[PDB]
Amino acid sequence: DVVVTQTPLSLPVSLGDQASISCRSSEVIVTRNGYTPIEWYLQKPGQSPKLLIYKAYKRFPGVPDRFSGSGSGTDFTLKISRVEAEDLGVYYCFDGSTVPPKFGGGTKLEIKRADAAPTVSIFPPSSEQLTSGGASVVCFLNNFYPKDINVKWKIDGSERQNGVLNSWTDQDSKDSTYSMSSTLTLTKDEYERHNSYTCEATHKTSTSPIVKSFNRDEC
Amino acid sequence: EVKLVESGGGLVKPGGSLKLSCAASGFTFSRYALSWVRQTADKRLEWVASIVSGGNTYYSGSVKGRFTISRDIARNILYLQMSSLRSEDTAMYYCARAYYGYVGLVHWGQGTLVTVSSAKTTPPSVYPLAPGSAAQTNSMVTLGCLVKGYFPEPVTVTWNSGSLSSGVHTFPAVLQSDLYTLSSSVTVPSSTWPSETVTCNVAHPASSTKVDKKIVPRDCG
Ligand SMILES: C[C@]12CC[C@H]3[C@@H](CCC4=CC(=O)CC[C@@]43C)[C@@H]1CC[C@@H]2O
Repeated sequence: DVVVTQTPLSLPVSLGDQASISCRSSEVIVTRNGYTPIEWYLQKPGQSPKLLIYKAYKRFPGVPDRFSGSGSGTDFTLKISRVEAEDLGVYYCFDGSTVPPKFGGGTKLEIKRADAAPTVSIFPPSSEQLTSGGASVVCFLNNFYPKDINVKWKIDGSERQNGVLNSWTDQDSKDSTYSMSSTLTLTKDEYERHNSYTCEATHKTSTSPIVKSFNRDEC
Repeated sequence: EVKLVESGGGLVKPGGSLKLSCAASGFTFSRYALSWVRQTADKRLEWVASIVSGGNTYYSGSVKGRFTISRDIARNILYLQMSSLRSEDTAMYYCARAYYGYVGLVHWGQGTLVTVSSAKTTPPSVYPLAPGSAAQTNSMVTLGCLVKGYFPEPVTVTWNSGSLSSGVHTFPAVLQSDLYTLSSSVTVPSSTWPSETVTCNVAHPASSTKVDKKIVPRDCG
């Protein structure tokens, strides 16, 4: 069982710039009928993986010449001449030298764009959910960049750590931005025991956290 | 056109067995080597098994002895028999055709999902997400839908049956203690809501559940 190491885990690149992804095999590649069993795949958001390069440097039909593969002995590199928005997604190298063939851990190619702060929205629990004893406060943070972001939940002023559920979307190819959802779940009993609810978002774009909130006792 | 389509995935209890199918079309079924590759939550890809035109089969260590890949040349269907299913088997299973010989994995299908767990199928609860009154009004307004407490994946969400498709952000489900929660937001001109209806449609195949939730502005008497 060989081991295929891929670098880096994330590769931010500006459109027009060059992308470089590499894979090292914990063992010298075992040639097959001469050629090297090295291949590269791209899985775009919500799509199945697809073949880009095989035999280490051969372009599967349909793949732009902007894509090229090279390398030798345990060291192999995927290069994208001038990255285009549509290249966005996760790349994988494949080493089928021996059974079992192995995949690198993948590299998320990220399109670099101008920093953009999130449009934040907060939503109190719904009547229907309260009637059921639950209480979830929701905060949407949409269309921002970079992806790194801090979201703090404050109830009546104090920071709540337990009961939060965050989720990010993949990077959108249309605008290169990320969107995120943060859900604070509580008991109906507690929600009604406090008044103020706020999600604070700290984003590179501002030392001033963007804040959104509401009072449980209002409209 | 080459086309491979997976089916058979679903929720199964550990130790259980499940057989996956992959319908092939557009080529000489027995001519190429067919493989099964799975993708775990961490999006990592792991080769599962392959069967070459020679009939010879191969498996990955974790699979060996539990899974069996086979083909019905006549019906043009590739199978993957699974047994002693471990939690570790939960993943999206894809079948692919070699480009030729032992070179490349192409025409992967959309995949079929396999969830191995003890938790029981649970219908989602769909809650509407309405703003805070009106005072905070710009030209746009963002609404949403919370879908929580369902199991297993997947669930689908659409807005206005699909009529509303722009300005939507649906977030990947998060599993918190045997139950998933997912949310979807939509932004529309503040002048069109609540004048015109905004409803999210949520479907959960696993439980044959289908719910439409109208987003109504907060009580406010
Ligand atoms: C999976 C695959 C078909 C099965 C091939 C694999 C290359 C390595 C290999 C060596 C063997 O001895 C059996 C067949 C396998 C396991 C090929 C890589 C691409 C192709 O689709």
